[PDB]
Order: sequence, then structure tokens, then C-alpha cells
Amino acid sequence: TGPYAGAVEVQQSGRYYVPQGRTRGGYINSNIAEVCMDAGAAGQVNALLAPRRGDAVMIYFVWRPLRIFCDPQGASLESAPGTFVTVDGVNVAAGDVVAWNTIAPVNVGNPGARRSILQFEVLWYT
Amino acid sequence: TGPYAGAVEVQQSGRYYVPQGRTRGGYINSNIAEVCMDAGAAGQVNALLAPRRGDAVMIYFVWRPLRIFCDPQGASLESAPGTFVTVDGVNVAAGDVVAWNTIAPVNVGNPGARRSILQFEVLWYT
Amino acid sequence: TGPYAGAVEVQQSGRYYVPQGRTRGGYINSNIAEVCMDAGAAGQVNALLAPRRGDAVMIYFVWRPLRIFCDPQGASLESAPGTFVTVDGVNVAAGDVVAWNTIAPVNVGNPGARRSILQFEVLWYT
Repeated sequence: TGPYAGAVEVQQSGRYYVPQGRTRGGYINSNIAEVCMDAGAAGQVNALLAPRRGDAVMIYFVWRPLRIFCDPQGASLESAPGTFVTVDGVNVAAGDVVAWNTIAPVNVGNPGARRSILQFEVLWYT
Repeated sequence: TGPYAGAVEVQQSGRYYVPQGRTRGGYINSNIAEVCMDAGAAGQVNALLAPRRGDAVMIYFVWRPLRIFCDPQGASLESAPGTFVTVDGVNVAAGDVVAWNTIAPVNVGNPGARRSILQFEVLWYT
Repeated sequence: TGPYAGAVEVQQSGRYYVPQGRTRGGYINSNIAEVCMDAGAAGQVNALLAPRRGDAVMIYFVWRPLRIFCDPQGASLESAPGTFVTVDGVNVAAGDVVAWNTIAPVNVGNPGARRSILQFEVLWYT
């Protein structure tokens, strides 16, 4: 089991999908979620990464941008540079394992000039 | 391990591919298999999730429709409302965990009016 | 954990990307790496499959070509037949688990007439 096993729908990985607004997240499978982000966008992603309340007290995860992904038409696109993720105000790097308490704010930012998709993969949990 | 380690070919997740018939399933990796379905299609999927006789014992898996995926030319598509899976004549809701004894029939249906892709993720087994 | 957690970027699975050269590798998630190959290409893949020096020292993996993937504009493509991988000079079939030490040469080949994408999935490592 992974924290997102009970999601009732998943989506294809790497396909940009943000129908209204500037950010949108969805699940890929039990352990991976992705947030599609327009240019110059920022948002909080707690509701998305958090396992259902009462289920966990701590989640371990890593994040990273997708070097290549696609637009709604099937065309290749590359993530903007300068994407960041802060956990409890601390800026966390892509590739580093971060211990999240389930409570603290996880902010995601895409200051860059093109669209980007960020992936969060939950590692071990409990 | 995972039950489908050993499949000899996998495919890109979320890409609609039904060359012959009204349904087709394939593997995505060791714990995940997807099944593409045309509008108003039904299919039995035991042989796909039935790993190989003797190794298998009992399988616990979840299934969920893909909210967005693509057609063979790369355009975004959304799964039709109304998909269902019955495991041994019992209706299983997306996201509910199901114990499968490996022998009962797993039916899959897409009574709706557009294509859909269903994902089956295997959580544990032995 | 998994060996490719630590990779600082990932890419969409099954989307052909080889901007300069005959083959290119990238990571999909913590246990999976994909290598795109132009028609009639070969290359050595150690640098991609190797967990960083000192961490791991024995990797078990399986590899398999993708039956269907896409080109950069999103159209469906099928992997050419005849793909092969050799680990320390031995031929390893798709679907077979191979034990690797991180040192021995891993050759990859696409003798066929068209593009292909091979998948390497790491199963355990101690």
C-alpha cells in the first residue's frame, strides 16, 4: 500500500491538464501525484499530498520536475526552470528525501515562463 | 517482486490502443496493467491479471478509470461515466481494495458512449 | 527507497526524446529508467542504471521494450523487433530477472528498422 490507493480516478502521467485556474493536481498511482502548473504560478498542495486524516503521522517524499511532458494535443513540452517546493517555509531541493509531518504547509512554485509539471513520489510511509 | 515482473513487453500508460476487438489489456510495469475499451464494450480480464499459475496465490488490487488519457494521435480524451468491474459477480467500486482468489471471473464493462481506460494496480500478494 | 530517487528530474514515460545522438536515457520514477533508441543503434547503459557509487552494490532488474509509445508530436509508434540487452556479455531476455553488480558492461541494442524504447525496472538491491 501507498497513501493514494483510495483515489477514485487517476490520469495519464505527464499530460498537461488544468481546465480552470492556474494549478491542478491528480494521482498517477498509489505513490505518485503530479501538479500541472501554468507559467508564473504558485499554490499549496497539502490537500493533494496528504493521506486521509488519521491514516498517517508522517510521509517521506521526493519531488522533481518533468524534463519532457506534453500539451493537450500530444506535442512535447519541457518544464520551466526555477520550479521550487517549500515545506514549512524551508526550500527543499529536487532529489532530496524530505520528511513531512502531514500538517505543515507544502508550497509549490513555477516562477518560470512556460508550463511545468511536478511529480511527488511517496517513498516509505508509517 | 510484483506479479507482472516477467511480462515480456509493457506499453506507455494512458495511450489508447485496441487494434483488434473492443478491448485489449497490457502491462505498464510489475504491479500495473491497463485495459482499453471502446464505447459499449465488455471484457473478461482474468488472463491479464492472472499472473502465472502456481506462483500466484491471492491478489489484492484496486482499479480506477483514467480521468484523462489519449487517443492514438495524441489528443486528450476522458473516460466515460459508468465503467464497472465485477469480481466474481460482485460489483467493486473504484478505489475499494479487493481480495481476488485468482480463479473467479473479473468482468469489465464500459456501457457508456466513449472510450475509456481502466487501471489495475496490485498492492500485495503471497 | 529505490535507486533513482535522487535523480533531479524525470520525464513522461513512453515519449520518445533523443535530441542529439543515437540513444538517450532518463528516469521515470525511483525504480524505472527508460532508454530511447534510434533505428539500428547500440550503446552501453551503465551510467544510467548505476545507483550512486557506494550506496548499492547489487541490482536486480528486468527490461522490456514498449509495444506502443509515441513520437514527439504524439503519434503512436511500436518498438522494432530484435531488441537485445547483454549484461557482462551474456544475453538477457526480456522478462528475465538479471542480477547485476554495477560494474559489468550493460550493452543495449536495437538492430531493427525503427525506433524503440526499452524499460529497465529495478526490483530489489542489497
